Amino acid sequence: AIEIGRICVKTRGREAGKKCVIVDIIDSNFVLVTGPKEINGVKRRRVNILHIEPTDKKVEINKGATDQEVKQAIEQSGLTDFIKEA
Amino acid sequence: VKIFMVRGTAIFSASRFPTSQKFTKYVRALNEKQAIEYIYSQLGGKNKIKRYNIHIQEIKEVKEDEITDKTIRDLA
Amino acid sequence: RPGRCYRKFSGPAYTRREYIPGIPMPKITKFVMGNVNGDYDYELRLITTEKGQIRHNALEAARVIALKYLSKKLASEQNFALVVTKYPHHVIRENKMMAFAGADRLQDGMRLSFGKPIGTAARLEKLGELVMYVRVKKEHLEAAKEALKIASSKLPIRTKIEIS
Amino acid sequence: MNELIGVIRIRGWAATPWYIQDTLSMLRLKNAFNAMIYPKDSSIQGMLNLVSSYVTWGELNDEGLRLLVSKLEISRGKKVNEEYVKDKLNVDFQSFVESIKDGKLRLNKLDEIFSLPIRLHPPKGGFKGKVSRPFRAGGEFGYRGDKINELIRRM
Amino acid sequence: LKAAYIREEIQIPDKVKVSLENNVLKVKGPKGEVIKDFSYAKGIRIQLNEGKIILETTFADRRKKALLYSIIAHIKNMITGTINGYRYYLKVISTHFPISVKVSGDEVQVSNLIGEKNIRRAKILPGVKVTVKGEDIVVEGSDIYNVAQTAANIESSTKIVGYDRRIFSDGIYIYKKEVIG
RNA sequence: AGGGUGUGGCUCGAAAGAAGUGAACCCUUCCGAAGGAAAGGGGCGCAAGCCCUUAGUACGAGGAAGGGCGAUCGGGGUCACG
RNA sequence: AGGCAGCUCGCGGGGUAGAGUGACAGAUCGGGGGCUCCAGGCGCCUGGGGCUUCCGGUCUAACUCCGAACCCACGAGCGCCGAAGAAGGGGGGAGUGGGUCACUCGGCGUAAGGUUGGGUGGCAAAAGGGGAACAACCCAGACCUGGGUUAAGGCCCCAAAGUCCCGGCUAAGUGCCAACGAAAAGGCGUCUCCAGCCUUAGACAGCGGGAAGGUGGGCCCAGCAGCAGCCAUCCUCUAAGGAGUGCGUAACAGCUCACCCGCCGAGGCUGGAGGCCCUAAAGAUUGGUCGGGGCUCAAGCCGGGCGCCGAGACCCAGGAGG
RNA sequence: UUUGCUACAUCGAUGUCGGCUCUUCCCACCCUGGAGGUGCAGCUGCCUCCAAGGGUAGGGCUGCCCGCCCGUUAAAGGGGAG
Repeated sequence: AIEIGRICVKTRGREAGKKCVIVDIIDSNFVLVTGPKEINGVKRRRVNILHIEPTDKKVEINKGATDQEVKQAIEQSGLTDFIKEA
Repeated sequence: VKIFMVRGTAIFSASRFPTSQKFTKYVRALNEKQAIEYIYSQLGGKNKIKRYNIHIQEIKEVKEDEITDKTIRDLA
Repeated sequence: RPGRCYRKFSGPAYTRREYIPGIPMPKITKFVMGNVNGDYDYELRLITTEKGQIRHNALEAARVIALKYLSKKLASEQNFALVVTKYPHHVIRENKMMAFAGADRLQDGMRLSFGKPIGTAARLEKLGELVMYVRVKKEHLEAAKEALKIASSKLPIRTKIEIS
Repeated sequence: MNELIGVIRIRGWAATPWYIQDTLSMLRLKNAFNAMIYPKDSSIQGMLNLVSSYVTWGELNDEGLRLLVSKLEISRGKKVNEEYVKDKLNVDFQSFVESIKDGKLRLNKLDEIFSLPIRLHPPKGGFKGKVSRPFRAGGEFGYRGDKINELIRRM
Repeated sequence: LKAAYIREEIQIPDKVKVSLENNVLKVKGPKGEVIKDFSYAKGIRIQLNEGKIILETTFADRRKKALLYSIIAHIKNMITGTINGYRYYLKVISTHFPISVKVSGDEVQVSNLIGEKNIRRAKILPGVKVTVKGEDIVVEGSDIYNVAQTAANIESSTKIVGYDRRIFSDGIYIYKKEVIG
C-alpha cells in the first residue's frame, strides 16, 4: 500500500531502481519522497505514483518529516543496509 | 505543501464573472509553476479552452487553517 | 416556401419603397401590447445570438402565442407590457417566373432572373440584438419566462432570455 | 534599439505573390536559407513588415555577427571584383578594402556595415525542434528579437 | 467534486463466521450460508478486520462512490439472511375460474387461469422453499436475490392474462416481506 | 499486366572490348568535403528527455600508396524475389 | 547615364465599412400636454379624427451634419539593377482574341462543380514529396551522378520513424476526415467552472404524532361541507398550524396542500453557461466500415511537451553545356 | 422515387414509351410475428415501438402510366437496378 513511511523503488527517471521513502501525500497523483543517504542521493521532490513500486518493508515517521528525522527511523529499524533484502 | 489559490478570467465569447463557480479554482502543489500547469490542463481539458483565452491574474498561497471549501481541507 | 430560403443574407438591404413597386402589407400590425407606464419590477428581454433574417410570418406568430399565454394567466391591461422592437424593413423577393413565365418558353430558366417582392423581413446585423421584452411585477416573473420560451420556438434565430 | 539586424529567408520562391517576390529581390533573398545583414532603420522596417510571412529577423550580437561573416565560401565572399571570394584570412582584406570601405585592414576590424547574400544550411536538430510550422504567425516566422542568434548557430 | 477519502464499517454480530479470500466473501450463520463474489469492485479495498468489515476508497467520483455504497448494502443483506430468513408472500386473485397451483421439484405449475388449458410453469432458484397455504404462497430462504427472483418468476408467468384484455385483476401478486423468520 | 532497376540461379562467350606489361577478389596504412555520434563522468526535470565534458573525437562521399592470390571480367539470353 | 517592381518621411486627393436621423429625402413603433369636430352616456365623462408641442424606439443599393483601416499623385532618402548583361530610337518574325479551379471582397439566384465582376495563386505550359487513388489543395521549381540536413506530412502492422511522457474526458466501435458526411429540440448521462438562497441557534430527504378548531361560517343551493357561478378574512395561541391544495365526490368523508414537535446528525436547494456522449439520425444502382487489419487508463477526443523519420527544396564533391 | 434549374460527359450514334419474361435489392411496415397505450367490458376499431424471414392474386375500361370500377382475399404496401 501507498501511505506515509512506505519504502518504494523508483521506476522511471535517472534514478531508476533506488530506495525511496514516502513522506507526504500531495494530491491525487503525486507524493513527496526523499532519499536520506543514497550513495548518489535520491533528492527531496515529488514523484508520480505511477513511477514507483512499493515494497513490503516500512518505517515509522511523521507526516512531512525532515530528511534528518527520516535517517533516524531507518537506523532504528536497522534498514540502512537492509534495503536490499528483496 | 503550500495550498495555492489561483484567480483569473477565462474566455468563452465575452465571459467574465469573478466569484466562485464559473471563474476561479484552488490548488495544492509545491511551487507556483506546478499549480499553473494544473489550471491550464484542467480548464483546457474539461471546457475546451486554449491557453490564449485563460488570463491568470492573482496567484498566492493561502493558510491551511482558513478555506471556505472543505474538499481541499480534507486531503491535507 | 421553407424558411431556410430567406434566413440567410443574399445581397444588400432592399428597403427603398420609392424604387420598389408593389410590396405586400406585413402581417404584424400591433407592436406594443399591455399597459406601458405601469409599475413593474422586472424587465426581462429576448436576445438573439446570431445574424440573420426573420420573416414577417415568424414575427407575427411569435407575438400571438406570447400574448395569448400572458393574457391566459391573469388579464390583458393588467401588469404586463409586451413589446416587439424590430420592424420588417427589408423586402424579400422570389424569382416566381419559374412558376408561370418559366414554362411559356417565356423568359424561362435563369434569363431575366431578378425577382419580384413577396414579403418583408427584419435584418439582424449585430450579435446580441433585442427582439422582444416584457415587463411584469415580482409575482409574475415565472409566467414571463415561459411566455418568452414559447415565443422563441417560432423564430429562426437562436436566442436567450435575460432578467433585469 | 540595436543598430544591426539579420534576416533569413525560410521559405522557397514557388507560388509567392507579385508584391512579395519583388521586395525580397531588393533585400537580396532570392531562394531559401540565405541571409543578409542590414542596419536597423525605419526604411528597412517597413520592408520586413511586408515580407514578414517569408522571413525571420532580429538583432545580432557579437556571437551571431562573428559567425555569419565566417561562413563564407568559394561563391560566397564579398564583392572582391564579384567572384564572392571566401575570406578565410586577412589576405583578401589587405587589398580589397582600398576601394569603398575604410578602417578595415584586419579580420578583427570588419564590424561596421555591409555584406552579400550569405548562403546558409537548414537548421540542425530540426527546424521543428520546438515548432511544427514556419507558416504560423510568430510560430516560426516574423520578428523574434535576440533569439535570432541561437537560430544562426544552428544553421 | 472528488471525495478525498471515504471509509465505512460493518459490524459482524455474534454467531456469524465471516470468511474472506481472493475477493470472495462467505458468511456462515444459523439459518444458512451465503457465498458472493466481489471481483467487479475495482478500486475498492475490502479489509477483513477481527470484528468488522472495512471498506475504503480514495478520490471517488460519482460512479466509484455509487459502487461502494451498493457493496455495503449487499453485505448487510448477507448478514441479515443468515440470522433471520427472508419470507415473501404472494396472493392468488381470481375472478370467475379458481386457480390451482402446485409445486413439483424445482418448478411451480399454475393451471386453470381465466379458463385456459395451458399450464404455466415458473423456475425455482437454488436454496429456496415454496409452499402453498391457501390464497397465499410463501417463499423462504437466506439469499435475498434467490428469494426475490423466485417470487418474481411466479409473478411473471401469470401476467399473460395481461394480453388482449382490459385488466380485471386476475393473477398472482406480491404481497409483503420480512417476517422475523 | 512490362519496361527500368537491386540481389541471386542456370546458360553463350572465336572475332570485333579490357587483360599475364596482370582480370577479378582479398588485407594494411594515409588524406578526407558537407555533416557528425555513443558508452563513461557530473548536473536539472514527476516523466518522455535535456545541459557540460567525452569531442568536432570515432566516423564520413571521394582520393593516394603499398602487400597477397593469381585468370577471368565487361557484354548477351532467360527465370525467381524486392 | 540613368531607371523603378518595394519601403520610409513630407505634402495632398477620396466618401467605402461604421455611425447618425432635431443635418437634407424617404420609411417606421409608442407615450404625455394643448386646440377642434363628430358619436355615446349623465356643464362633465368616454371613443375616433386632424394640427401643434415635448420624450423615447426601428431602418436605407439608388439618404449624409460625419467618417476609418486602405488605395493613389508628386519630391527627397533608402533599397536593388546599370557602362559585361545598357533609359530613349529604328528594324525582321510570330502566336494569342473558347480559359478553368482554390482562397478572398462582391451583383443575380432557394441553391449549384451555376452565371457575371475586383485582387492573389496554381493548372494550362510544372516534374518530384504529401492528401488512399486526385490537372486545380499543402511543400516545392527537376542540367547529370554520389553524400548530408530539412519542409508538408507522419511515427501499432501493411509502411521509413514513438505500442513516447504528463493532466483529463468518452462506453457509443462515437471516433480513427484541413479542403470531406447533419440542424432545431430533449437528457442532473457524466465531467467543470458564476450567481442566488437555506445550514450544529440542528438544513435537505425521510419517519410517528400534532396532522386541527367557531364553522362543515358562508351568497346561490335538498347539498359542492377549500377546489360547481363573485369574494372577504377574524383568535382558545405558543416548543403547534392557513378562513385551506390536487384528487374527488349528487353530497360527503378521507388522503394529500401549509406550519411545529420527536428522531437523525453533514452539508443542502434552485437558476446560468460550457466539454464529451446519447436520442433526434431512414435507401437501394449488387456485398462490411476510418484506405484495410484492428484499436477501449486507446491505436479515440481535449490542453501541453519531448525525440525521430521524411523531397529533385537548401548545403557539399565530381562532371556537362549556354 | 416527380417536376424544374445548370450545360460537366456522349453529335465519325450508349436503339427513345408501354407491356411480357426473368433476377435481385431498400424500408419510410399493407398482411403474417413480438410488446405497449386507449375515451381498451367482449367482438371490432384507432395509435406508438421492434422487425424486410415469407406473401402481396384474378378481371372490365384506356396504347398507356395514373385512375375509376367488378368478385374475392390474411393482405391484395410503396420504391431502386442507364
